[PDB]
Amino acid sequence: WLSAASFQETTRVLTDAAINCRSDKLNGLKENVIIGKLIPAGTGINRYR
Amino acid sequence: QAITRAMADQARTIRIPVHMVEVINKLGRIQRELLQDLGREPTPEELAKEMDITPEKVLEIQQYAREPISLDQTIGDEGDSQLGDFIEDSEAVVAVDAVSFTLLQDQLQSVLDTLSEREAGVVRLRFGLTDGQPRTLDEIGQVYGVTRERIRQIESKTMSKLRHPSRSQVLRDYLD
Amino acid sequence: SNNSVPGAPNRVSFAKLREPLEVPGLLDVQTDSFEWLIGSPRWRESAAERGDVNPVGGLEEVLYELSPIEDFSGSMSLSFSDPRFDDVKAPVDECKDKDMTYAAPLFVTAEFINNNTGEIKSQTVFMGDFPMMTEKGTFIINGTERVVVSQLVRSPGVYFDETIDKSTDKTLHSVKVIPSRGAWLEFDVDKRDTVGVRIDRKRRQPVTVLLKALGWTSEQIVERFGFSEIMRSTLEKDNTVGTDEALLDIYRKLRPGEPPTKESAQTLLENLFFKEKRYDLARVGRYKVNKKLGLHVGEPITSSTLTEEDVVATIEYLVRLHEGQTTMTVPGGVEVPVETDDIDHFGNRRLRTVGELIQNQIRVGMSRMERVVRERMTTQDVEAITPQTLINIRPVVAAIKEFFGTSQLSQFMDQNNPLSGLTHKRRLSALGPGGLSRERAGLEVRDVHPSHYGRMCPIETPEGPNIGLIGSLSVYARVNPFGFIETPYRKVVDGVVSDEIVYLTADEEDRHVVAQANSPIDADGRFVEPRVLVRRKAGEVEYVPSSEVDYMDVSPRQMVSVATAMIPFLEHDDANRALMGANMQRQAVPLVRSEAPLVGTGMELRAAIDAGDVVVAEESGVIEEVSADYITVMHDNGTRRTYRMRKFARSNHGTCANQCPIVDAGDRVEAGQVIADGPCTDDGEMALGKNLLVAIMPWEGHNYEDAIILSNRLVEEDVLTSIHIEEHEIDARDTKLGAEEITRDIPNISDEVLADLDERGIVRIGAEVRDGDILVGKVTPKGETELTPEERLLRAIFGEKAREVRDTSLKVPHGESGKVIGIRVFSREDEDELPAGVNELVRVYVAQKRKISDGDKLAGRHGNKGVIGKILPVEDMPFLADGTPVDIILNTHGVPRRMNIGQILETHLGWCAHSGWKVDAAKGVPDWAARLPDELLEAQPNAIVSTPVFDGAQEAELQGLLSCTLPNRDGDVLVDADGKAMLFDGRSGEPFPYPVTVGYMYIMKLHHLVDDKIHARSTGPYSMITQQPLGGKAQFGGQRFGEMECWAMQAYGAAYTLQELLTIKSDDTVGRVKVYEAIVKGENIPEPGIPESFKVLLKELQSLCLNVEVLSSDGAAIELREGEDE
Amino acid sequence: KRLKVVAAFQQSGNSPMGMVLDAVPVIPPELRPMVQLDGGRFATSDLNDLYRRVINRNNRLKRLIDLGAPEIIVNNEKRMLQESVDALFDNGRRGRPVTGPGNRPLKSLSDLLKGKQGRFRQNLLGKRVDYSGRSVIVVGPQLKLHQCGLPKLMALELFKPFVMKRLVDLNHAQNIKSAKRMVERQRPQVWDVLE
Amino acid sequence: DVNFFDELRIGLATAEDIRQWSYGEVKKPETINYRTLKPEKDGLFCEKIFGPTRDWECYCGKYKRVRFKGIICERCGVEVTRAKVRRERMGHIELA
DNA sequence: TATAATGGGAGCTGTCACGGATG
DNA sequence: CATCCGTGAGTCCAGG
Ligand SMILES: [Zn+2]
Repeated sequence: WLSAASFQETTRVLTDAAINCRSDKLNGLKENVIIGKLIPAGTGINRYR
Repeated sequence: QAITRAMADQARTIRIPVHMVEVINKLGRIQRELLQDLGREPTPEELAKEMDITPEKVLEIQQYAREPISLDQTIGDEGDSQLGDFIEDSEAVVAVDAVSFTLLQDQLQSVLDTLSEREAGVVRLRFGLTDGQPRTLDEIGQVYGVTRERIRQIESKTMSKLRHPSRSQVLRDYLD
Repeated sequence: SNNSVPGAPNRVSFAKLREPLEVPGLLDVQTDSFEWLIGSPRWRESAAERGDVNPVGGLEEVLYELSPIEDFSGSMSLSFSDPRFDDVKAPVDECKDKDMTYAAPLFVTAEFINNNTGEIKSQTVFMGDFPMMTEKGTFIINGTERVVVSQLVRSPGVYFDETIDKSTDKTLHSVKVIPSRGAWLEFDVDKRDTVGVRIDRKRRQPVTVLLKALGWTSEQIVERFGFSEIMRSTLEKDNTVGTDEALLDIYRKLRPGEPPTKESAQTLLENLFFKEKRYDLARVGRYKVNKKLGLHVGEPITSSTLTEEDVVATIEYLVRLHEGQTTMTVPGGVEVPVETDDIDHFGNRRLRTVGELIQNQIRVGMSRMERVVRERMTTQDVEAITPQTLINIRPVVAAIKEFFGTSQLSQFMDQNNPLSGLTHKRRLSALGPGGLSRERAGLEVRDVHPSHYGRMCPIETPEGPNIGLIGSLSVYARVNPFGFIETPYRKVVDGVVSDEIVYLTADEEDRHVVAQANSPIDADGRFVEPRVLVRRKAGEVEYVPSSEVDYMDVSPRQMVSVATAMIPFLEHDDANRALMGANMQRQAVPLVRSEAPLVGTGMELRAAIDAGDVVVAEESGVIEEVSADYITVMHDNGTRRTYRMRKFARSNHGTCANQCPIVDAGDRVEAGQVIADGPCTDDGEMALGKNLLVAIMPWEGHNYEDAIILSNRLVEEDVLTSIHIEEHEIDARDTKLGAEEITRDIPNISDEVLADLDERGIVRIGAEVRDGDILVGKVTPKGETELTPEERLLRAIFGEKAREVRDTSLKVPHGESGKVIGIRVFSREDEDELPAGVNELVRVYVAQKRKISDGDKLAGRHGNKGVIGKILPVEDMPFLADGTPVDIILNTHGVPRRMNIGQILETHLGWCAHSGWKVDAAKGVPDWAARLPDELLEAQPNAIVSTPVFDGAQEAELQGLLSCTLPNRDGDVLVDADGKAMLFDGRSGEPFPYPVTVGYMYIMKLHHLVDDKIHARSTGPYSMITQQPLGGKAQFGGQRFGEMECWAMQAYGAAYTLQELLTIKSDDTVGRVKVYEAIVKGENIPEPGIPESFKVLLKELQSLCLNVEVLSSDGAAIELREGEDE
Repeated sequence: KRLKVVAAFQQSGNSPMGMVLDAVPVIPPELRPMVQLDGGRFATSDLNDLYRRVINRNNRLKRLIDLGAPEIIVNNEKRMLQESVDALFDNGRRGRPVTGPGNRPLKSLSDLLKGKQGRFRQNLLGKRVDYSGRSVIVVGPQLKLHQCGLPKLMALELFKPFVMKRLVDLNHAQNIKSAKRMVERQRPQVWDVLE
Repeated sequence: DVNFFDELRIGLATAEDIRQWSYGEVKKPETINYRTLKPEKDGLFCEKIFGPTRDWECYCGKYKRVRFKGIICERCGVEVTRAKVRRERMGHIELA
């Protein structure tokens, strides 16, 4: 929902997500940039990290 | 009566008491009475004498009458620029200034050393480094295991011992 | 000669003789408007000469619409008349200086009429201080010079549109009636052949429903609209019949929720469309509807309202246009052309000038005080009522103050150079209240319309997202009393051009046929060929017999604007670069001293004079005394008028408005002549730049991709050097800890840093300042918070007691530097009236003598821009055989691509004008120079000339003049008939293999100089909420690493870089501090923390009843440096 | 479509009661800050006038209820409270937006997240960075492909705490505080240091 | 304050949840004082609820030193922590 | 805070292209 | 397959 909310139609996204009680596993590019975690790509992946 | 009362009471984003509102409405009244009388807006000096005879307060009142502006309000030409994006957080911490403080801690640590354990004792006592509080000196010597206020005696045994890291000028830099 | 009218330098013009009419007073767009508002003498006379029957001023108009003001009883009656002004409360200069508003107080005569008592109390009321416009056509609001831009809006009236149906593919016709203010009303035709109407965007109903609501019989419907089957199909499909049932029907669809009385449905139908209170077509609104329908066409403008006759004649216009009819006579009205209207046509698009813009705002203020009036009438008793008791002008002063302060049309006067200001007064914006938005505007509003010809330039417009929404008014154009744009045309009787000139509006020119200006004319006045070039409605062109020519254009340069006409060989440059070339001249910076361009268009003269930033003599006379400070002129009648010179003054844009005297003492001078010119003005001509010796060649890559190479001569001779003044402010307020005091005693600062101050704490005049240095020493009392136990200890050792005053000094901003050229001190003590709370207020003015440097943006008049790449030593510069080093090395590559070979042609004519020339008259006058005017057959070195747009030099003559080029002092010709010349590489010494095109080109220094544009920041101030850095150079903020930029990081896979920028470099409160420590201690960079922005987000989600929790791998909600409690 | 909603309230023990509020959360102050400017005038965030609106009407409801006012009066108050809380949560959503001074629609809570300027796309997907700068560019035919010409002035502010480090290193400045003053005064030394 | 948390959950917030968050009910529409320019009590900026204006400085002034940490002054009920908490402390209004 | 007074007032105008709910 | 409301409509800089 984090990726979706910061994409478009944020009010739509949040209402739904809060109703479906959707948990978000912060495992994505958009998802990670927001919280300030190393992006799961490039030098971010555990393989190189 | 309920309107004008509740109006004066609720309308101001920053509340002013009833009388203060009564004043500003008298001030606006006497202004419009002098307005048609002098073919020009009347000087603060002119307004003062007629109603309250004090000029300093009229300057003050006219600022109380001033209505605030929204942070969220923008500049007409470009729809992106909002006022709040131009307000420097006077609160937040300067990087260098806070760091320089920390380097001042590294110099007083090189001061707790050349000083004795008795000497670095009263230092952190009345100035309150670890404490955060400056205890009254007639309590400091009694709370300390050494009496005859020998802790004030060790104080002067320190004041000149502090001249040496002061003659090293390593503390001289952090005052200017 | 071109303009042999003022006393101006002789600029010889290639031309066809242009004697129709001189360029009209350019500032008249601003001038004449405001004169109408106040009803000045010159206006009433101009109303007489134009033959305007019973002229009514803008202010007079407002009062008559208003008057009289009565209550529901009719018992009371308040009415206003005879508005008049005093003398201005303070002269212009003093206003700019003391940040007050240039105004002259307004008065009116008001009488309180009573019908019961019969008595009338009549007195004069104060209305407020009224903003007056300067001679320069500007306003002065709080010491800043401002300009009211003319708003392009949609004219009121009834408009017809043809829309094609997607499904049925049949022609459907729509109408829309647009009031100056009020309720909407549109009649549209279905694909079902049934006419419908939408009122204020309510749902569609049959149109017959409205007719039986008006009172018209169901038989009259059959009579008036029977000639069509689509109306017969409408009255047939008509739901209900009956006058009562119609009104009820309309009522029930208009306002649901309310009880339908037969008396409440009859009432609002009158009120929504036929009363002066809720509905109003303006003078234009009435006039434009009438013309479109052709009724009461001759009768004067008295009706301010829509009528039944208008409603009917509208539906009649709709049906006839639907079934193919082309013309129609309204019963009781003259014949009218029937077609679909173009909303963008300048006959339907209205230019509302300053006067009306100010007027409308006045009308807003009046209706507000009228409300208080009617409230102050029912309160006070009948006997004790005076107009002084009814009237509160506070909402009137508040509505005129607000307009100048807030509106998108009260603008900071674009003041780089005089032209820039001049064009600013003649902008035509479509933006603003009552106009349209930038996102609302499609592609039709912006592109060039046929009706713009001679009214609005097609070249001048911004490059940005504002393109086509802002334009400049054409040269010879003017505004008619109804807010449309007229244009001068020459009258042709029968094939014979007459000097009689008539101005035509847009739609009026459509009903005629115009010949292009350059069509050949007999010495008497007759055309040469029967068929000539002819302009016709809808921008269509065809050859037409001379019998049928009605009018002809005044000048070839009639379509262009003031700026566009200053672009030599304009017809040689594609609109794209030409556009920039006009936009950019207004960006030119005034140089230390200025040269008139070797090549010109003639416009350079009139533009500078009209600009108002030069000094013109009012009455003829002789210079009785001249100084750098002022000029005094002894008139013939004996009187003396002294003109004070503006000397080193800061413009709005920090450029240098400095005026110097032209005339020498004892010079005999006539009126209207330029006696002293200002910035970018040489001998009374627009000197936007310098004349530079150009060379068209790639030069060792330093001019690649439009960069520019300069001779160090331009730096050593200040040729491209300007002055730039900045203004710095600081005040001393009353605080809660005392008051700020400006003093030369600043905590913990040596007597070295303070060395350049005076005893007060202010810097001394003439001193030099760098960034960081102190301008005004101000200290404030700091809050008595417990000082550090670690600094307490540091104050016992050195025994120095701390001061309660923190340094709040005004230091010089980064980048700025120069000489302190003036101090302005205001005190509350010396009775200088300050805002409440302030004590001493200081301004410190610093001037910079900025020589041109790398990165400075240079441009020519042809959209050929570019920043300075390299400035070589004067010896490195490719030079001509006689040793002369060129000035500027342009890249050949970037010329043919831009279609702007005007820069080339100028370079040729530039050289011919530098060297001089002489046509060969032996064996007669050559066939190429046959058309060339006698005056140019022989030309001196450094001679000035004119190439008026759509006239001037032709490529033949230019080729010819290149052969005529006079030899230099050594008797050798320098360039050839090709226009090129041989160069010697000042670096290698060897000559360049191929001849290089050399010549002189006029170059301007645009206001995009690196000294302004450069910026960088380590740490600095931070956002109050998001805790990110602030933004902009003015705030010492950081750059933005946007959404797009992050993508660039991710694509690379530079995860650590990207993170670091979004974390410890941005809004990690604790991180940035510890990164600083790590750097200065020389350790390693720490692991970034949590973005404070993200924290804010979760609080913004929470506050919206969104229970957001961050869970660790187990499933428990963790804390975010915070806790939960109730 | 109906099940897509109802099934969601079923699954997780996520009560549908929450759609009706008995209490409305109040966002922290520093996130709706109120600031005095140098002009003495105060600049506040919109949310405070929206919050002020809900409280003033919610309290008026308490007085009306207590006073035993007729249903016609009380109900009206409740209706207003609804629009008060609604315009707070999402302004303009239902009906015409609440205007401040200048017929200006007030930013609501949800307005802080919406679209471009919102908290998501403007402040999280892209931020402003320290240690950065901007200037005009110029061709540099001399340079090698891996080089760029960084202005002497630009570098000094970019490497500002980096230069201060080596100033107190090589003893040009006695401490970190003086090192700063050396850079801001642009003393001749730093040009050697920064190199 | 470790950086690695596995999931971020969002749900519809209970009326009770609203109260568990809030360190107090705002009961007055008032913001600050017109003279003292201080956050008026039980208001929209009340220091009892959202925290102190200045670091470790209680409202009524009975406590002004760093020495008192986590102390709740009895004269005006203002916990002594940094104003840094005024960015994190929630409020709530109790609709009748 | 006791003469009697009893239902509001500005609208806002020149998009554009699309999906989803309704026809 | 065609209507009514709600949501989208490049980036960075600049200024008042
Ligand atoms: Zn307390």
